[PDB]
Amino acid sequence: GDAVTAPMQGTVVKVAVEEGQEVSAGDLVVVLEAMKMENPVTAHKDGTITGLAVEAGAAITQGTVIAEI
Amino acid sequence: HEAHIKVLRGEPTPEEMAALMAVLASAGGGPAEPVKKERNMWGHPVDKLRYSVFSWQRVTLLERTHMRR
Amino acid sequence: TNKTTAELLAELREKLELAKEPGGEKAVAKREKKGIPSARARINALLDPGSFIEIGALAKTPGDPNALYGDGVVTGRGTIDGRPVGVFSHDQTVFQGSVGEMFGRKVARLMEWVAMVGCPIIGINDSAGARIQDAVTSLAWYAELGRRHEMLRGLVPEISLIFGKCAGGAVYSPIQTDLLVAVRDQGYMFITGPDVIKDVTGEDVTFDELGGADEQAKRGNIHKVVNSEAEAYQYVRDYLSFLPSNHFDNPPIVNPGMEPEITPHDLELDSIVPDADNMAYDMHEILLRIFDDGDVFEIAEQRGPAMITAFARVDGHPVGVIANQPMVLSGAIDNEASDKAASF
Amino acid sequence: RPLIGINDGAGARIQEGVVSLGLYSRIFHNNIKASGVIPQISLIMGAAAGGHVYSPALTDFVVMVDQTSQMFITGPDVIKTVTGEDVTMEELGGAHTHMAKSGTAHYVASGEQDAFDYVRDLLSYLPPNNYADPP
Amino acid sequence: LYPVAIPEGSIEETLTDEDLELDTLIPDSPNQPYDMHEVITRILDDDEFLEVQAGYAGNIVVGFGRVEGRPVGIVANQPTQFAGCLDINASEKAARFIRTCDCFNIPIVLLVDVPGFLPGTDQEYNGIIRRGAKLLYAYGEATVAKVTVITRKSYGGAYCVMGSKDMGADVVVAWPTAQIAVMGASGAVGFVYRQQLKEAAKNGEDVDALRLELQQTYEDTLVNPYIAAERGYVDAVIPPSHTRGYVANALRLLERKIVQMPPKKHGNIPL
Amino acid sequence: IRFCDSYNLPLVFVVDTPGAMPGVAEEKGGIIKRGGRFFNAIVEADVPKVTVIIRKAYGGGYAVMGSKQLSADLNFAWPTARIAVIGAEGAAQLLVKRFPDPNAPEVQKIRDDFIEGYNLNMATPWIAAERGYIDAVIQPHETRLLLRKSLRLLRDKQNGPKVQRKHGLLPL
Ligand SMILES: CCC/C=C/C=C/C/C=C/CCCCCCCCCC(=O)SCCNC(=O)CCNC(=O)[C@H](O)C(C)(C)COP(=O)(O)OP(=O)(O)OC[C@H]1O[C@@H](n2cnc3c(N)ncnc32)[C@H](O)[C@@H]1OP(=O)(O)O
Ligand SMILES: CCC(=O)SCCNC(=O)CCNC(=O)[C@H](O)C(C)(C)COP(=O)(O)OP(=O)(O)OC[C@H]1O[C@@H](n2cnc3c(N)ncnc32)[C@H](O)[C@@H]1OP(=O)(O)O
Ligand SMILES: *C(=O)CCCC[C@@H]1SC[C@@H]2NC(=O)N[C@@H]21
Repeated sequence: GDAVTAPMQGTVVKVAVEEGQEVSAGDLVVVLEAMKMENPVTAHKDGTITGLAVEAGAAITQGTVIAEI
Repeated sequence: HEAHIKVLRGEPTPEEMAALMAVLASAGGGPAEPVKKERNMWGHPVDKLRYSVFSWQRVTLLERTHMRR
Repeated sequence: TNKTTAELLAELREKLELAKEPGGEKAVAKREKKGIPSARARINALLDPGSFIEIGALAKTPGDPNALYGDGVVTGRGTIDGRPVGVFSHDQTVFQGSVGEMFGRKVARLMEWVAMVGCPIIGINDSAGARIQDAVTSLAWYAELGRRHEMLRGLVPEISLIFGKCAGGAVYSPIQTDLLVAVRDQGYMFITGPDVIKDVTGEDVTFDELGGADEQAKRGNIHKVVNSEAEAYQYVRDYLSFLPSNHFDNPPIVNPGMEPEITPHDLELDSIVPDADNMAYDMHEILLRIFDDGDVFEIAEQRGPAMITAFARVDGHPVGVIANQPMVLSGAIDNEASDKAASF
Repeated sequence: RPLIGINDGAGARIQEGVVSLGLYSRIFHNNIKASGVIPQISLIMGAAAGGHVYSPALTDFVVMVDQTSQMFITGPDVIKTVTGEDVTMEELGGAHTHMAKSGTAHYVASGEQDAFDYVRDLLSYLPPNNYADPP
Repeated sequence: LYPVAIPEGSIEETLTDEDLELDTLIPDSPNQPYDMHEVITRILDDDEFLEVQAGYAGNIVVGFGRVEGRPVGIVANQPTQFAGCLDINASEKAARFIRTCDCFNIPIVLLVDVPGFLPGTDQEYNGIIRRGAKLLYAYGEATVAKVTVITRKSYGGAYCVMGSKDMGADVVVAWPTAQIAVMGASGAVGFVYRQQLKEAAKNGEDVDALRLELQQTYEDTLVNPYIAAERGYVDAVIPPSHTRGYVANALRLLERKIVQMPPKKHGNIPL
Repeated sequence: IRFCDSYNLPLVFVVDTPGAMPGVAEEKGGIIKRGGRFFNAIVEADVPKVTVIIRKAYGGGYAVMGSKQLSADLNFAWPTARIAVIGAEGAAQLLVKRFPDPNAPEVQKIRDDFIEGYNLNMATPWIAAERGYIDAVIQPHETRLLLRKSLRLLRDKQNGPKVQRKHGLLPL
């Protein structure tokens, strides 16, 4: 759907996007440190980064919306 | 050279002997005709198994099961 | 705190080059003073150039700080004349080549490999005594190795090269194999050495009289005796050139269809047998003429020499030839001629 | 002949190296070879953790004890660390959980003698192997 | 088969630059993931990989390719998805793929980079015990050629599941970056030194720095391929670029495997 | 052993041997190939194989007399068993080959101290038991009923995996 969502509970160590940025499918959107892996989370479709809902350093819970696209 | 019944303690009278033997003879339940049963290998389990083309069990299980008599 | 992928790969390359000479210079010195080649150099000389893939080069005796890589044997796979073979080679620089736990497990893994792939196995044996610091482990692993011949006997061709004093328990694995080739004055094979014979039974006996290559060939424990390791390698290549890779597959067909007409060499046979029945002659003068060429490859020449057991080819297909030798003992079938023919 | 395993152990012995993982691999491989050849029954009579769970899973019948026994791959402390979920070891791996939810247990005995009675009843229907005639 | 112009010489003599690209592929930090397709497409011929079921259980990649013209089934952990942990769905995906290959004599190659099974109560309640054992059964039953390449992590029960040697992997090779251990050093030190971490806690010492020191000592001692190579559970530790040569050799030799399993009508795989 | 295997008789081994007999006459007599045939027959046989070790089981004697390594099914030892590569006197002589001045007074002392230590610590049941090379150490009186229980268990033994083929070759 119209949501990039956190696949697991983790600590945001990077947000790779800006509000209003155009992103292609497969673009990196965030990095979550979880399970001792800096997991990339990527845009599942072409779109525009809107409603971005992360900032660096925060722990975020599984299923949290990270951005709309 | 047969194994006989033995009475180890006391002596019964002939009447008590007859009653003892008569009830034990009645307790002698069974087929009334114990003989080697008819062989019928149709659908025997050993035919159902998968044997590798080179499996030694083709000798020591399958064949011996069929040929043993 | 954490080494980079480049540093880890450089460590690997250094560790592999160390594991190519686990004994270090202190054992290299004694090996080269004895003038014998290394266990890997022997494999490299036997196999086709660069074909060798080594299995378990970094194995070590478990839990022992003293352990050295390889545990005393080099094991792996390659090709001879482009055909797969398994090979193992004892390495007397590590624990004298004594049979340890990981030695056993490595050779057992190789035997299971060649039994699964269905290809010949060559064992280059030169020492495999009990490991003095843990001899009852060697006792267990001699038997664990002996058992896995159950997978190989009559399924894949087995070869033993006897390049040293094969003594004690070390004899009972080679003697299961199909072909033993020994190097003269270098290969020896015996259960109980001269010293233990002397002090248990009083007899005097030299290594040659006890179990030298020529003696064990005449006794029929060795199938070939050669003057050098290179001759042993070539004899193995020739032997394998008459055989399939396993019980199931076909042998190679070499030079089929030659000489389809009656030749002068055929017509020479009409007069080869001498006129008088008391005469004798070398049977090779017949054998060299009745098969496709002179490639009559003889096996166990010295055992029961009244009998010839050889490979030959007919229309390019290999055959086993059993022939009497009137040149020796009038061709009577002695004890060893009988058992030689039965085995072949 | 049938094989009964009574399982009760904290997984691999951590001070021993990967050798424990080699032996676990060989145990699983034998349960797979025997699978469909002989009746394999697993009793679970304590906390089976980590490697100790896949062998029962590969056997034919798993019998558990109501609240004395548990099975789980990953312990509660690791689940808490990764996912935040507080769970008791009984709620995570209890016999009631593996009966009602996971479907891994075949019987939940009230006690160890009841478990043995169920294992004897089970064996009473099965042949000793896939080619013997049944009783 | 396709006929292929196979080069001649040793493996190290016959390396392509596309092979040398493997030597630098693994990131220097063990927290960094990489796309396993970067390995798969380099070991397969022509980069040509037919991925099967690509959109499901992305933590494991499975599919077909060719090595020197011989078809192979790749199964490979995917570090970018759930850190490569095995879960229920990946286990069923890989079990069905491995059994489909073994039915049709297609050999299988595992590329292993798994930290363990995915934690969570919902995995237990959905039956990870019952359903992960499907991948154990499928791999142990498979009698086609099975080659394992270990590329970083292979831990715990997931080491057993991802084609360990005693599960009958015919060739197991490990890259220098492999990490084979019972469990992560953070937990292992928290177990094997829980004694000394009591003594230090009673002494009021900097137990956090002591944990870091013990964890470093454990990682430097044991979290490497060499302990498994020493046990002979890894047949060789190899430069990553040798991977294609070792696979091609194994799959050429094991084209017929003379192996068998005890007679049965069929097995009893967990369902 | 080959005859018993052909007619499916279970095999019971009752070991008490120092192994192969040393001597040049025995070497010339073929002891390597004859022993290799004995080793071949024990591994080839498919019948149930049970072993009881009494007293000495040294070296090739241990191996060939139905060791577990050579495919024996169940292995028992009486507490008198002595399992080793070589007997104490042979190990002592192998040590006295070094500093070999057997006329000396002290060497005949350290010999006996070594033999005492070797017969207490090495040539015993206990290393084979703790390593699991033998399955039980038993009171001697148990043997008859233990053999009944064992061969009843093994009654249906199927040997495998084995690859069927024309035949297995043997030293000849
Ligand atoms: C359907 C198809 C089915 C078919 C399937 C069928 C197939 C299945 C088949 C199945 C087959 C079953 C296989 C079962 C295997 C047999 C069981 C094995 C166990 C034994 O049965 S038993 C082990 C072996 N073991 C001893 O006995 C110790 C007692 N022993 C002896 O019985 C002898 O005597 C002898 C010869 C062995 C000992 O020989 P030596 O004493 O080792 O030799 P040496 O002293 O001359 O030289 C070396 C020593 O001296 C030092 N040394 C001298 N010179 C130099 C120098 N120049 N430079 C450096 N160091 C030197 C050095 O340190 C070293 O030390 P160390 O003494 O080796 O530790
Ligand atoms: C396949 C690889 C794997 O699965 S790695 C498995 C790692 N497992 C653990 O870390 C278990 C730690 N907690 C546990 O004790 C066990 O999980 C369970 C089943 C809960 C038992 O708990 P409980 O009955 O309270 O025992 P406890 O914690 O008091 O420990 C008692 C003694 O057991 C020992 N123990 C336990 N597990 C292991 C193990 N895996 N390796 C080595 N030792 C182990 C403890 O060290 C302790 O020893 P001691 O009695 O304190 O001397
Ligand atoms: C790290 O801080 C310890 C917790 C993470 C443990 C990882 S998660 C994925 C693997 N599965 C498991 O049980 N432990 C491993």
